[PDB]
Amino acid sequence: SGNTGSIINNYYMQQYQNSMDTQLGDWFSKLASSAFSGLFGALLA
Amino acid sequence: SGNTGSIINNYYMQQYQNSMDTQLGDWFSKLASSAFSGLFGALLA
Amino acid sequence: FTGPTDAKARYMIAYAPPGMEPPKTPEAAAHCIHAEWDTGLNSKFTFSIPYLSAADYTYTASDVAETTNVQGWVCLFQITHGKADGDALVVLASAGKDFELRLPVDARTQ
Amino acid sequence: DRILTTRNGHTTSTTQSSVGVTYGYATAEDFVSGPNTSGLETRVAQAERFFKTHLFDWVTSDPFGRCHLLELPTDHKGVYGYLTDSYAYMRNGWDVEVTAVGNQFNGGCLLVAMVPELCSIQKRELYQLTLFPHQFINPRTNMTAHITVPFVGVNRYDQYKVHKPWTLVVMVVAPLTVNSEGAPQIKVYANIAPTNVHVAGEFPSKE
Amino acid sequence: DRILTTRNGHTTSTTQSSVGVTYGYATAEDFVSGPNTSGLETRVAQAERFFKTHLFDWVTSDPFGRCHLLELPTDHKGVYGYLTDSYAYMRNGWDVEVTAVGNQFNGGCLLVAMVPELCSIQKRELYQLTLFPHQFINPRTNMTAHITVPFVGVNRYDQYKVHKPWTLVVMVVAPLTVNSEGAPQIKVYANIAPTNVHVAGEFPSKE
Amino acid sequence: TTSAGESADPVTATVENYGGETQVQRRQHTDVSFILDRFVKVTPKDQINVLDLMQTPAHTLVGALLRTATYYFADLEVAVKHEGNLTWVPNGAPEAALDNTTNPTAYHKAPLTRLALPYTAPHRVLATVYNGESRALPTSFNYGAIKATRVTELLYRMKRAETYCPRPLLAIHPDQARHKQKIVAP
Amino acid sequence: TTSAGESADPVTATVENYGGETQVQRRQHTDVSFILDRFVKVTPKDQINVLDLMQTPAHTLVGALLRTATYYFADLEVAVKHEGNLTWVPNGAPEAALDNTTNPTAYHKAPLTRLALPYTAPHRVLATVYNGESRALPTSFNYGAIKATRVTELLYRMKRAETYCPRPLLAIHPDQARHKQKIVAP
Repeated sequence: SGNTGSIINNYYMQQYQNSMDTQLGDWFSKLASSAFSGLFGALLA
Repeated sequence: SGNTGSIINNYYMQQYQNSMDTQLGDWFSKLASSAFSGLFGALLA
Repeated sequence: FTGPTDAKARYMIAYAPPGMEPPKTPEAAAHCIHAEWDTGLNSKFTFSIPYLSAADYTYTASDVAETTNVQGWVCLFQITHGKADGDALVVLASAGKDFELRLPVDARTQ
Repeated sequence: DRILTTRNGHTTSTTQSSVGVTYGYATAEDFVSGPNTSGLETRVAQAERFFKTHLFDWVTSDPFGRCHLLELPTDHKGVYGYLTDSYAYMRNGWDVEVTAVGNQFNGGCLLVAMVPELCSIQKRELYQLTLFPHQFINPRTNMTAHITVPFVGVNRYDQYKVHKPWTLVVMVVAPLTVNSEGAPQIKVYANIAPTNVHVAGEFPSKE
Repeated sequence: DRILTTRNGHTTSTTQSSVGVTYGYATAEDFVSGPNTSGLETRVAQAERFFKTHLFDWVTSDPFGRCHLLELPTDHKGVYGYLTDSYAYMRNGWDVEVTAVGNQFNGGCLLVAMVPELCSIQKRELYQLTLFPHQFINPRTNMTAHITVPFVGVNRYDQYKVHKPWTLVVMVVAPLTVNSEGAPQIKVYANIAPTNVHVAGEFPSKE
Repeated sequence: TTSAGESADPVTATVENYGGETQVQRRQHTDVSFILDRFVKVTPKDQINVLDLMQTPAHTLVGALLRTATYYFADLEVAVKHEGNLTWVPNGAPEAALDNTTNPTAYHKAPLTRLALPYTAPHRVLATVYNGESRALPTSFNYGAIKATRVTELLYRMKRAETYCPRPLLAIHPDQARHKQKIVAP
Repeated sequence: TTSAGESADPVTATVENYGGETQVQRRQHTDVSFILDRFVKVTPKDQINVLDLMQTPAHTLVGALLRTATYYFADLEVAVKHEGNLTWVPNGAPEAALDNTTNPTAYHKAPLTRLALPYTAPHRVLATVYNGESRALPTSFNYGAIKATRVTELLYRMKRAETYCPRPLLAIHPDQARHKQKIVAP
């Protein structure tokens, strides 16, 4: 969530604290998890 | 509600905070929403 | 349009987006997002200026040093008129359907 | 009861004195998917807007038959005329709209006509210009005439550098009769627009 | 088992030595229907084809880091570059394809990279060009590198006359080592193509 | 959109009339209760200051934007930096009652003392202009008066603000093609 | 792991390829929202300071690590030690609006005044580099400006930070066999 460390709720609501984001109608975690491993040829023990 | 940003309830009740309003027994939002649009004659594409 | 019943004219209004010089003839301004109307029984015409921009919000204060005005021009012409000499076209401006402002400041009332 | 405001693409044209649109020769377009192009055609939707032009100044000394013949397509210095120098084969319709703004106290009338393949006319031939897609303009009734025609032609796609299929013709049937209370000189303008252009065959670049 | 022939529009590009296409930063396009344009955008499908360009001549005397930076879009003298002078706001992706044809007896390699907003680089910064969408070319394995990137940018539509978002970068990692049986000098070409351009806002004509 | 040009009913020829569509528009920053409840500086006198809202200047934000309304209702809270003791007095008391401390004083707590006042006017709604005596406002159009030894800077803000009957609002007149001022930049 | 050497798809030849196994790895201290929301010092001018994040130095932690991103989105909160009164101004207001107190001033409370600012830029995402005019950034890439009588030390931190499109990050060049510096020791 960030560098917060409070278990209590915030005093100011949500919109006097941050700037509200708006939807309209991530990558490198998908890129680093599709990494090839193992070998390329027939391995032995 | 105004420019408040607190989720907690107020400390002073309601009548030591504001002046209480009294009923007895709006316009430009109704005026701007009755605005004519579209065209006036037979349109084409 | 506030002319008499015998004076007829037709007009056009075009939106020239920024990037080159604004058009000076109605032939050159035919290639904008334009609109034409002529004076008849209903004597009022309302044209909604489109909001075209790169960014999502544009500054309501034109820059002090930067003198190119890179938000846009709006041009209105006459195309022809019949016996409409000395006659007027009073114009007005209103907020649009989806016009909304943002971030209030106090920059002292010029 | 009247819808009298046309638009093509992102340009509109509102007239309040429209007697009506005349669909010439067809109400719908031909099959654009020909066998003489092998399916390599494509619609350019960005060519459909108006473009204004000047025709002549109808004055009181003009007799019967002062005609004006401008061949469509003319010099379009915008998006449509870029396609003429960048594609070899193209087809389109037209929906013309001429304006003759005077006032309701002038007299006379001028016929407007879209006529295909028009060259070498006579003034004795002008009596039968009514056969084409036509629409009269007199200042006592209207100010505009709005004609719409499809692509006619010897074959489905055309080379516009060597051929001009249509010809907007305005001729004056009755002379302009100004009065004490009319307008002395009227000027005839026109905004023309293509309909559903289809280009085929990319030219090489001039560089 | 290999489909190794790409095409964009009516132009194709067959290579037989493709190690694979690298989709940089996204596999799919952003929402083109923004609120900063009021729905007045439109796709021009006729801008999607290749256009060739020359980059440099990779010779044997070039050390590490002889880089080349051409800003996209460059001077397109065809259909795509007509849209730059006729529309104000436009966005597009790219799918570049550089070719370095020698033979399988040359050595060395040159890295190819699509990098956004690239200016004021160092040669000490060249060690980490791998972070961008990149694809190596060495003559021992392949001849081409085929990179594809979407529209990145500070905001959804761009003014290309005052801004160039992408920069095709080729630098040489190992020098060209000719042999008794290799090719002396190779020339680096590239055919670049836009993907799904969207223009918004017609300029007035220059006339 | 062609209209009846003189009936003065609202018409909004939207951007769909020549192709396109409209977006969702948010108007929180132009709300009349949000834009008016922030602090504004007024010039103080030495000791006695009637808490009229029409002594806010005409160049400031919520002084030039309060004069947009003909009739307004708003509870006032002030914030005053002073020395001594500051006695607030309600509407229409004699001005000799500023010295008495039974009236709601605030003792000096450094640096400033902010306190919330009620709407004490007799009228149902106050007003920004009034043609009654030809300053040119009644003595009832005030929230009261504050008196200290020497006030230095006292600030107004007006909350739960209701406005009625709009008046014209003026921006300053350019002498150039467009009023270009030096905007902030790195 | 033998691979296709030029396809530039990710390959991770793990330590199981020659016997052994991998352990559970935790990456909280390298998160982009955790590593960027801490205070950093920038040098101030005397009075007017545009709150651009690219005036953070290139040797510090979150200045050299903010330049890792091409495009960034982050809400800024500042902490400034000053004297006088410090007026914050949003993005793109005229710089004559720094003097007015209706803009969000913070009165002097000893020793310093920290306050949370929203993302006021017009753009969807800001950027750290821009080739538009050949400094070399638009005037829209700022969070606004603060103006006091004399600011002494003003500190930035950036929270809810989202970054896009990484750029190269450089460590300093050793002249020895390895860059040996004096580490802390009892």
